[PDB]
Amino acid sequence: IQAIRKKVETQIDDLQNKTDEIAEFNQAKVLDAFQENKVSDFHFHPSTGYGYDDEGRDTLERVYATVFKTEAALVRPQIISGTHAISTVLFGILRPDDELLYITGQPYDTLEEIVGIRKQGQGSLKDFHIGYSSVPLLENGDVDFPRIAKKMTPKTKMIGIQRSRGYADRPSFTIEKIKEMIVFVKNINPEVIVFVDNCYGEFVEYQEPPEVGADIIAGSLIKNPGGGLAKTGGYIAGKEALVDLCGYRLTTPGIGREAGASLYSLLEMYQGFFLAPHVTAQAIKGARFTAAMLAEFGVEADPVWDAPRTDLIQSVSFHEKMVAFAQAIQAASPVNAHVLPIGAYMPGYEDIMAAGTFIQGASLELTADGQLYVQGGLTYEHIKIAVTRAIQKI
Amino acid sequence: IQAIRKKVETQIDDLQNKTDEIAEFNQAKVLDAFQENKVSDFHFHPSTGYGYDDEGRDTLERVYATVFKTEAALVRPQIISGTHAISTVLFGILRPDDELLYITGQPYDTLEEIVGIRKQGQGSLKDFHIGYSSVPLLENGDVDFPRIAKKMTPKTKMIGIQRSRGYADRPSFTIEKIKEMIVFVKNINPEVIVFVDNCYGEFVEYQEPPEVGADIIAGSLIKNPGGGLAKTGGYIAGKEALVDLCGYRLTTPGIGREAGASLYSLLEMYQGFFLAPHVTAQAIKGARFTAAMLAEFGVEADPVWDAPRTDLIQSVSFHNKEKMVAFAQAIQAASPVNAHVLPIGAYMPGYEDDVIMAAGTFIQGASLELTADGPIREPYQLYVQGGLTYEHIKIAVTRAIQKIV
Amino acid sequence: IQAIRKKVETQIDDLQNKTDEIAEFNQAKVLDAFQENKVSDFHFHPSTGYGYDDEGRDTLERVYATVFKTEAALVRPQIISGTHAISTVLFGILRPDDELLYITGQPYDTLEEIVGIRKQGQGSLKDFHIGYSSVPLLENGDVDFPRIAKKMTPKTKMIGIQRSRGYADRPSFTIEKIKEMIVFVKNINPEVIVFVDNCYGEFVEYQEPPEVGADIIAGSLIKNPGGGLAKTGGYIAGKEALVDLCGYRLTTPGIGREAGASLYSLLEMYQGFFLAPHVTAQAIKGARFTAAMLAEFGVEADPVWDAPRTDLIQSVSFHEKMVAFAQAIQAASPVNAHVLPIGAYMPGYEDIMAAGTFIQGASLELTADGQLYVQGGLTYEHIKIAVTRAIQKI
Amino acid sequence: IQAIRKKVETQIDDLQNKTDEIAEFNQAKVLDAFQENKVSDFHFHPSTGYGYDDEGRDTLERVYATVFKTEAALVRPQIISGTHAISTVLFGILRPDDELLYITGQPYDTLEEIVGIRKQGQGSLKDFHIGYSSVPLLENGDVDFPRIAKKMTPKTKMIGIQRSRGYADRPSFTIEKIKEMIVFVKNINPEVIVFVDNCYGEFVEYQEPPEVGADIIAGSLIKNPGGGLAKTGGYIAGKEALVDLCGYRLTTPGIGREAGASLYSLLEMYQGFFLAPHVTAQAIKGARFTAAMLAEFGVEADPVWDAPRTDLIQSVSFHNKEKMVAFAQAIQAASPVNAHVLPIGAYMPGYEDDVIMAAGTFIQGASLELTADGPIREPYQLYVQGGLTYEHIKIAVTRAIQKIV
Repeated sequence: IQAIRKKVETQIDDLQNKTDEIAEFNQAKVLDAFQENKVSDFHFHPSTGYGYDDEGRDTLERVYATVFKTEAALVRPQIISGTHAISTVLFGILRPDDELLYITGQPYDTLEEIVGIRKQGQGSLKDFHIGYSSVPLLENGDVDFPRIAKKMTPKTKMIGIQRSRGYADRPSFTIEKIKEMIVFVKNINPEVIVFVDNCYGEFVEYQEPPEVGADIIAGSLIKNPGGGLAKTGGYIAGKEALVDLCGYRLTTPGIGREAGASLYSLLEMYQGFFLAPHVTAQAIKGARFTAAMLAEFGVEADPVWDAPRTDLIQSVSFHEKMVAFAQAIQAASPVNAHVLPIGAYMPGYEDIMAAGTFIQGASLELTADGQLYVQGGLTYEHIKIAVTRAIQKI
Repeated sequence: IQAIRKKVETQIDDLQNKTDEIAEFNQAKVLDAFQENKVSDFHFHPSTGYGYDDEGRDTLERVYATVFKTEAALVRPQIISGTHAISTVLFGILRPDDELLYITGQPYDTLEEIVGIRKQGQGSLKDFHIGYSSVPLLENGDVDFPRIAKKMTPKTKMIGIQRSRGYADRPSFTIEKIKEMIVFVKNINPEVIVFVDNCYGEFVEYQEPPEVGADIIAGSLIKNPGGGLAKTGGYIAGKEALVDLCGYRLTTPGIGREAGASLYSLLEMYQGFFLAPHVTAQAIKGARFTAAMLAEFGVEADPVWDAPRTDLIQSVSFHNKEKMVAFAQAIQAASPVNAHVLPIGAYMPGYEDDVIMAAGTFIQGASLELTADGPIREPYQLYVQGGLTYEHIKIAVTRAIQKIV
Repeated sequence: IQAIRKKVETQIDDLQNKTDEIAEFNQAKVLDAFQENKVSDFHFHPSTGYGYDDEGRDTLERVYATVFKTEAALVRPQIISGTHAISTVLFGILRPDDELLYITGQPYDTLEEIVGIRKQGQGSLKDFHIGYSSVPLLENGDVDFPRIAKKMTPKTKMIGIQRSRGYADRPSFTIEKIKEMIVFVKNINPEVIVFVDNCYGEFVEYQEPPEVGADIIAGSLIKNPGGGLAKTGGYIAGKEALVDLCGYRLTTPGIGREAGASLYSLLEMYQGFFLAPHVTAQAIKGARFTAAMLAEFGVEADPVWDAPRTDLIQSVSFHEKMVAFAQAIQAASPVNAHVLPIGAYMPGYEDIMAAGTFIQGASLELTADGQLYVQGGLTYEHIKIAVTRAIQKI
Repeated sequence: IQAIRKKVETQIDDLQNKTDEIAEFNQAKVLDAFQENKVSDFHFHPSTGYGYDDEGRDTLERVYATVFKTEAALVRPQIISGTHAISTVLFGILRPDDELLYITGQPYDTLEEIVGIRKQGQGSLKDFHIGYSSVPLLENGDVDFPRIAKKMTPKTKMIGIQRSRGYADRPSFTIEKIKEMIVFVKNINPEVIVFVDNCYGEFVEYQEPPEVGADIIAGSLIKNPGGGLAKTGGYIAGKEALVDLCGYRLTTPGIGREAGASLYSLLEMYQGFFLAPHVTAQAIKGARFTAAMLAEFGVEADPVWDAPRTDLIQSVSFHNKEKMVAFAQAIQAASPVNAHVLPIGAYMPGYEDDVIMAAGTFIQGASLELTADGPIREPYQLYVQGGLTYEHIKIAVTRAIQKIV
């Protein structure tokens, strides 16, 4: 009903305005990154073959490095997903006898395969004699500092930090919480490399992990940083020598990041990055609206409408009952709205994905998969319409 | 200053909210047009060669027709600009001895060569013995209804209506005003064809001209309906019989709109149209912000922040050349592309005065993106409009003000 | 059988070598056109929006103008076919009360609609008070000079000449024959504009029509000049003022040829044009092979294996009997070889098209439509394989 | 002179005909692989995002697998060069404590950093405790069979075979020679994996290495199999189990080859592969023409015009720096792109001597197109090879000869 919406929208308005203040601040950050890097229409021209001397590619990378406050970045179609970006960081820096310690609990399913927990013999970190372990989180979702200290050894080269919750039933970690865990691990071993899986958190806060001490980060271009325009990809941002090592893994030793034809992907990647702060804000404002609206009809939601926000994720715990709502999201989507989803094989996961989008699997666009994790939306308007209609079914 | 912004943003907030209500209504309209036409990822596939049976292309046109409430539409990368879409409408429908009557005064100057009022032998309406004349507007900007009646004759096949003011010193015409003039010309001749140049007006109001009686409309995809994503293009929407004639002009007679490969443009056109209501709202909210901000520093704004809105146009008159040029430059300096390439007064072919143009955009000449331009002459009126995000506009305009205040 | 092929290939070899001499000469013509125009990788960059100052587009046009020996050219995706290019020439130059006289008989069907013979009221030349008539050919296929003289009036602004036969049962006109008719009409009225529909004839001979006196020519990019790489389009080449008039028709008066975004079509158009002489040669050598092979099994063919060649067209008069051969060509094609064609609606024609190609409707690729008109083939090898298999069925 | 050309072209004509017989056989092989896999225009459609269930991509790979007579293949724009395809094969299959043995002598220098013989800590085979060594060739260029037997051990998981000579002073290895060495290593260990770097050898002979026993091969799409149309890419073909491991290395473990959007590259890859046998023949016929022409003017050619051919490589040794540099320049001057940008001896990272490179091509670094390069030092050997048409090669080489004779 309209009445409820006037009530709910009035209620969340001061928090929507704060989100718009962050949006403006992050629009300026990015706008100034383009200015500092002298972005020109010349930087959108395609490169072919080996891709040597592609200034457009190099300049996009420098723009990302400036926004994320890192010395360098790798932003390319050659990186095919968020997972491939993350995996490029792990094999790029880790060597036989090194250990990787995930301090934020067990990471999202697909990493289980990359590290070697599942799918042994396929070229995982274990297959190359690189160790891995994770530190379970406490009952309330905080990290376990004394156990973290106990599991760091002289062979611990890297500390992994997953910012966003994914499907975990724990809260996503805010920048401040990440800073706290970074100060802790660096106190114990100042030479340990801190890596943050940053997916879904780009532009949600004023800061990103490198400025609070992360050495290297990675993420997906079909989420926040793509602005809904990047057709594929991932990014890596961090210290120069670490990005160089990622590049030798992405291509080959000797060559590295100097090669890789950009083809026709530059314009959209630049434009998308420029739009990212604003589109991320739409997703966050829609998340708050969704959280608030679902709460009105009794549905459990997490984070609640007035909770701190660090990423795009919004869960809505029905705990079948949800079927009419996830399918309802697809039905309020622009693409394949008539193709009602169901449970099926999702490559890299052992276990109803609403994905009526312009780009296959992109999730900065309105999506719903599950307690349905209902995130994204390129416009605040689309999210309000879709959620209002989905609720009006359930 | 941030304090002045606090005042202006709170002052204009009720109207920014009204704009967002329109954006949601227009987002739903488009979202439901996609769903009615069963848009699938199958419709983004490229076509090569002749482009026959390109379902993606034909579906996009049906989506446009549904949103605009017309029987048909022609939306193609082959239409190279808004002007090319309008000219296609004019030559597609008009034949020797027919007369076209523009009732909203003299149209934007590039239609001059198309109708035959400037240059000779280039293949204008005059070269093909098609007549043209415009009815001047009354001193306050309203149409002159008695003269409209006087100038309509049995040879009048088409009535032209330019919605947006462009550079003309007159208010843009709201849907309500456009409905008024449609009712008037239809009462004189129910079979006269009414055409509305709809550029910059798309999604600014709840309605478009066809639903208030317009027979056919045209526009540019590098403005409102492109959503900032369309790289080129134009659209034509209206009665099927008329759209078919437009198609024979755009390609050739016989074949018409059945032909035309889409190549790689479908995705951006669909996505751009879906984002159009929202992006248009950003442009409108930034215009109101520019109008209210500039008024606080004693600079004349037209339209004023609380005026009704039907298109994206927004000007500020500085009455000082140095301030106009510095503001324009400051807009370029606050744009994402070529921000380091500051404009100056340049010679424009055909005009006696220099023009200044801030256009640091992703797409060349695209105007749903933030731009600033105007002729260097009294009253030193700069058109500061467009913007893909309300954020970019606020940042750019706040900085531009800091340069000249 | 292999034996027959050794016999037939030996027989046509001196004529295949002559075709390769023309190919080399035309490869040099084009190579030197690129050199004279300083073609650089900079000329392949995409333009967006209005397309103003697109040097890549302008340079491609100048390269075509140099190859065809004309002052200027219009080569763009904005021209959607050979017919649209031809029609742009007719409406571009003709005005009310002018007459167009086709001296090579009735042109290909679709032009009937453009001129106004069929489809009246759709914006044809007649609808804009431009007259048209054609001069029938003599029983043997030669033009009728005394009748041509009789039908030229003081209102005749343009003389149309269709080089290729199309579906007509007459021979295609060689450059020499075209020169003869040009000298004749210019003797009668030196101010008459000569226009040649040049489709299928590009690079088949040492010369093109402008060098023998044609004022303006037009053709299709999905035939000879595209090299099999152009995804769509047409071209117009001729005197500067005439090309300017074509441009005002293609876009609008005032603007003209200075506008029209190139998007991603430049690289393929350049590369295709560079490959055109060589690919055209493959098509001609395959035509000769086909003509020779069909004659071995008694099938009437025209032109015969040893006839003069001016275009890619090869007819093979069975006069049902042909069904197993046109469908046989599709079945020896790389794309949709399993989709056996049949008779159906061909937009712009009132009356079994084999079109298993990379580009929809492209005919520099091996195609067969009908007396089956069997032309094209991007490689001489493909044509030999396809024809040998098609014959082995019939 | 035209007279010398008359002599050379008639002299080499029987062999040019042999090359064309191979081209027709190879054109039929590919044409039948398209037909076996039911290639439709549906397979050229772009995929975005994750690229899951991209039938166009999966079908192209099946087409490659059919042509190469392997169980599977990986052909992707994500493979950025031939070197990247080979490295993907090496890291995809090798694990700590395994040893790779190159039996055709020291491979092309960029594999040095990949195996760990140059540079440290970049993530080479050595950094992951994978062993490597090469068996030098006998003085005449044949492989050293006794040493091959000696160096193979229980740790030897893979045998490397570089078909093309590259810049090495030794003949390229024909399919027949490659079969000989495969039989030899398989007789020592039937389970040893045989890998063949197949670059420049595609469609030059009737067979490829897998059908003579090679377990897996790799190459570059900007060489032979690209047909001059592929803008970037690499391919890997071989046993399914091995191709799967390569896929996990190229993307990530678990996911592997199921992921990777094709974007806009499918059409050119299919069309390029279809044209590959024919374009390769142009390159081979031009090489023979260059070899015979240069021999007539007293310039040493290697290979000679009547030598067997297994790859596109062709060199001419001038024994004079000025002639080598002028010839190379003349090749640039006779190329379609950047013909006005003449090369000179340049510094190449890692090498002590200057290198000269004529590369006026449509695609950057593409070598199925006509190029000319070599180190500036005795015996002043220039590699003049590739060419999309036999016509371009004849024109360019005839002109280059006129500059130095």
